[PDB]
Amino acid sequence: WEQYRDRVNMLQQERIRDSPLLQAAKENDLRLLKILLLNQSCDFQQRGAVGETALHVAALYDNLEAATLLMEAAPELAKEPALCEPFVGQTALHIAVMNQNLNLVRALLARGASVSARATGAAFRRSPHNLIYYGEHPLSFAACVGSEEIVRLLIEHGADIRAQDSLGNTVLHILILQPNKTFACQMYNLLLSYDEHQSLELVPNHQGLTPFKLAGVEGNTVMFQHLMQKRKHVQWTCGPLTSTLYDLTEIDSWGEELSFLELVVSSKKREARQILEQTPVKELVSFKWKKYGRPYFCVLASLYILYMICFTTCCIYRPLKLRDDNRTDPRDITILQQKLLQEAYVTHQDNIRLVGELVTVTGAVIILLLEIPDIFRVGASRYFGQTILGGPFHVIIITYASLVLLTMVMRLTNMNGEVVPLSFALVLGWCSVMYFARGFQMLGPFTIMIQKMIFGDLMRFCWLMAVVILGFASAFHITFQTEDPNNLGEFSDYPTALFSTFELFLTIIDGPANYSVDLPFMYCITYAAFAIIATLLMLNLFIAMMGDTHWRVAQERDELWRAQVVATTVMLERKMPRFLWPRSGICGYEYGLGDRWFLRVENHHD
Amino acid sequence: WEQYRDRVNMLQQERIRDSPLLQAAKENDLRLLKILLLNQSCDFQQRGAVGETALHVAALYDNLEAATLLMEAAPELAKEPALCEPFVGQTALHIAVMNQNLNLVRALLARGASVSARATGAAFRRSPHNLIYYGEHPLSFAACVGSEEIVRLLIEHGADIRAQDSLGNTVLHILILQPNKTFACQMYNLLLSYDEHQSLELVPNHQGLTPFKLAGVEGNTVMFQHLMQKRKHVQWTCGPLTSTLYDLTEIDSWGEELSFLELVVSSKKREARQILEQTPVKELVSFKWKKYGRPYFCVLASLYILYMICFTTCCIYRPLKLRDDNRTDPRDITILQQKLLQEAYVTHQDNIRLVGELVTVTGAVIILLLEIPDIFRVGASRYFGQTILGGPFHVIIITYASLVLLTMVMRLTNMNGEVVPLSFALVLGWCSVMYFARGFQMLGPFTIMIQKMIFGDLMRFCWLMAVVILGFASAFHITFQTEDPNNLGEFSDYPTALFSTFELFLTIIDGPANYSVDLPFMYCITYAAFAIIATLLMLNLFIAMMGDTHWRVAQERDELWRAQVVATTVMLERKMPRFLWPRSGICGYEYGLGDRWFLRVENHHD
Repeated sequence: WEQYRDRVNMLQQERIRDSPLLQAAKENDLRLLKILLLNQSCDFQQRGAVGETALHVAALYDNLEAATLLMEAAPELAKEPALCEPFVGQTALHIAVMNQNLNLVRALLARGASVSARATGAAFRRSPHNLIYYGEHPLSFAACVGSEEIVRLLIEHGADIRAQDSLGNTVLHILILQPNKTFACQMYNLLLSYDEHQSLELVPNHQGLTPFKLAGVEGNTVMFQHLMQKRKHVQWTCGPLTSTLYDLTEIDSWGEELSFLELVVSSKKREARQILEQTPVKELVSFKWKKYGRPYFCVLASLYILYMICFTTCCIYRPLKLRDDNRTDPRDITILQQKLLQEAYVTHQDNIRLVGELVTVTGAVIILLLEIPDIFRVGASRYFGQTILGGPFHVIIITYASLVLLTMVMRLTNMNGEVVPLSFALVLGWCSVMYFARGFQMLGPFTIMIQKMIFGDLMRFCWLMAVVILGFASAFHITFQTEDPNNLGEFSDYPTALFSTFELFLTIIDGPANYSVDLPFMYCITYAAFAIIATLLMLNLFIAMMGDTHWRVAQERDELWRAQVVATTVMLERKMPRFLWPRSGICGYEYGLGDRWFLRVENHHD
Repeated sequence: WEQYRDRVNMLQQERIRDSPLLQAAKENDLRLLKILLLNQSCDFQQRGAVGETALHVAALYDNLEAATLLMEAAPELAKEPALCEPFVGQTALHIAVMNQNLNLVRALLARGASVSARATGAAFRRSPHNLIYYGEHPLSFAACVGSEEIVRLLIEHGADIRAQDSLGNTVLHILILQPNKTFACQMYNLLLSYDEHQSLELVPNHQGLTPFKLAGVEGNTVMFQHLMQKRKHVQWTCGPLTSTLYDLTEIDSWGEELSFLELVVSSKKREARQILEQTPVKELVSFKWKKYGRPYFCVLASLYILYMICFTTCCIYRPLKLRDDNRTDPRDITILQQKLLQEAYVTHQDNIRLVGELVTVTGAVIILLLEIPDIFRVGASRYFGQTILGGPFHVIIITYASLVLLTMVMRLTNMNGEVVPLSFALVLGWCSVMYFARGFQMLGPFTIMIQKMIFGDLMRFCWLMAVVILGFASAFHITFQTEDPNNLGEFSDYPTALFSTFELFLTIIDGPANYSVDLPFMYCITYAAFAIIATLLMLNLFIAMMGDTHWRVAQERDELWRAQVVATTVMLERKMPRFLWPRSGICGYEYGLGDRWFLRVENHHD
């Protein structure tokens, strides 16, 4: 894993220093190389621990002259890769081009090594174990290290540009994946300069992503504006303001089932939610949200609110009747029970309840057919994970629909205890209305601040809170086991002691003090300790830390809501029919440009 | 102490100005020195108040010509130290080298004073009274003042480097203790340049610290990185990333009973918790914590949680029986008493309680044998002081174990009132579960946030709060001494008035308002004053004060938890057996480097 690389690197260094040829290639001592290399006793074809040649060692430590002597000693020697597990296809050309040694690449290609060497090594993988992902080809290595002249020399000697390595990446896919994008613009332009006849910008991965879509997924906004310098047309400039015409061929993506915007808004990266703020995308999703996204989202919110008002008033009236058996036990105070299904629906008002039951079952099943293909369309961690797609809202919507269908099963089969899934369904369903709060600037950042504090501060407070409740509830229950439960009914046995200590943590119920009887002194001492620790400190320390993280996380949740309205926009027009959602953008067929469906913006630059 | 130095300095200045020779050496008047010292009536061997020579006075005020004039008049004055209490061995060479007077040191060593002068004076001590700790030798003075050429002159005239003063420090120990580390790197290299055959880097103090260990203790991260430049080996570089090989001979410290990391994490200094974030230490303690520290810490947390669930369960079920005597006193609610040991264990369920009581007794004694050698291993203020080592958690763990054994003594000897050590043991034991919250990023900084508010803001609020409770409880008790206790049972006598005013401070219990009777008006007036002052202002000012403290202290508790996980890691593998904890790092014996047990890192610098 991580110590296997350490072990194989130490074996590599040990096999370098044990061999005289490999250590002499490392040390760049030319005369001792001449002494051991003029004799025929030494073996030119000699492996290291990773299967490396001594030429790989000489290219590893920037030894130009040692590489020239082992090249003139054997001209076949450059055409040999390492053949062990970390470097399955690494050649001396790859090591020579990663170090940006021009004369070594010149002499090594003069000897005639393959430029199409395809290194299927574990170190050259897109993995968290590896520090870089520079490629599996020498041209990908040359572009990712940032050298123009070595790229031109590699194109001059073979090395076709359309070379797809593992995970489907070409060199244009993998220029975007690198950081430090200052020199990557000119490298992208240089590699598009030799692309002269399908184009190279449209080849997909094994994931299926376009380099445009890979720039959208990875959040590389510098490559995104570099791609939109070449996908825009400036219509006119009139003094301080200009009008220009962007192309929505690759952003809107009509014919493709996996659109660009869905791959942007459902990425695992911390960025790519700031690429929605860029000049082609911001105006498009603003027009798409204000023209159609906000009115259909508001009428969907109103329909869901009216449906769950109907479900709530369908919960308020229930088939409840008087208990047939009288109560023979004190402390038992139930007077009504759930009546049977044979006596449930006989009146007109029970028929008005029954049609509301049919409405809420129909609503639950159309929720399930809306959501379960969305569960199966993406990953399960991809659907329930991000708050951008409303993942916690998705799982409570799924839980609410399953609890309503469980209530349907319990009603028809006449099982008692319907109040427990009805109350769970009421809480989770009315908290599912909070999903529709993202469409408003007033309610959206507030709602995701609530969910992000639920994930961050609420759990970390509730662990230590449950620690304090467990300890002080154990003390409160063992202070009154010797005492009368009829004077203080709280802390009578351990579950109500735990619940009572939980309520006195939050200062909800009153402090237990029956002043007409003699309470224990140790209850006063440990209640003073509980009041200093829990009520005085822990609640106010919770307020202090959540304000302290509120002022830090406020900007992040503002831009998170700004990405969330885009995710809400592109969640629609996939589920809704296309006669509700016309194709956004100015159509180019009416003006003779060839059905590319452009979008015009006007900006004031002076 | 501090005014004794003022007194001896004023006596020194008075004895300078009273003597004509000392004042003439101070004033640098050469001619008046020639008339006074050409005559034989004056005394060359003449003391000040601190036993100083007039040559010491001439060296004190950078008087070169006067000092050389007393050299040519009397050459024996250079070989003479001050012999009084603040300067027991200070010579003219020490004063000459602290002022960086090169020609004065040249002339004074040309006359032949000792370079091995060893000043056992109170001013040259590592003490808070003294401003600097420059040494007790002239070469330590030359190193700490930062002059290369006087160091080379002192090596040129005697003055071996291996000279240990009081506290066992050599020169390389004492370069690290100085601030302003810009010039101390080249001074360190210059003093290692003449170290050519045990090495000078390995001589300890009287405390036993290595200079590497002294840099680890003092938090001198500049000297730490300078030392790790010279104990590392760069294995290779390949383009943007390089792999290098640090040595863990002095960091891991196998054979030594006082390890480097324990001396780092258990220091009194505010820094050296930032020296754990350096390049060889961060990867080592991260591998040590993720590979072994987190799983055994999690299973220790689970074992402690299950043990104290067992202890809580043995607390809930107790040998309790009905009272033999009936209640002849109202306000008394005691219905049960704890039964005798002869009748305590006769059922099956009492045997299940008894085996769990044996489990918690053996748990308490293995807590005591784990903790009491850790109390005796370090200082008692060292063990219970820092929150890095979990000192408050250590003292509440000690108190919990002693209370459980006290409960064992009270159970066997049948003393009443077991609810007092059982309730304190339950509260302190379940709050000792918070010690295991430091192993998680979600719970650790929150837990030490709680302890830092307990030490800082809770005590400073509770002093002023207990002042308000005392005053308003005195007012509330003297507003209702003339009134009926049966209508308001609170404020009946003074302890329940104090407790009731304590609860009304925290807004836990309701405001005392019996609306069916005529309450006094002055209770309403002083309750309005109490509600404005305590409930409205003081509680919310406590919220505001810990918010204002939290935004300043959040970064400090982040790095405090980052040091705390290292202290948790190195607390383990000393207590746990070595078959649970293998030796961390890449072993050098398998690769022929001489069992130095290195550690390899790979870093991306470009």
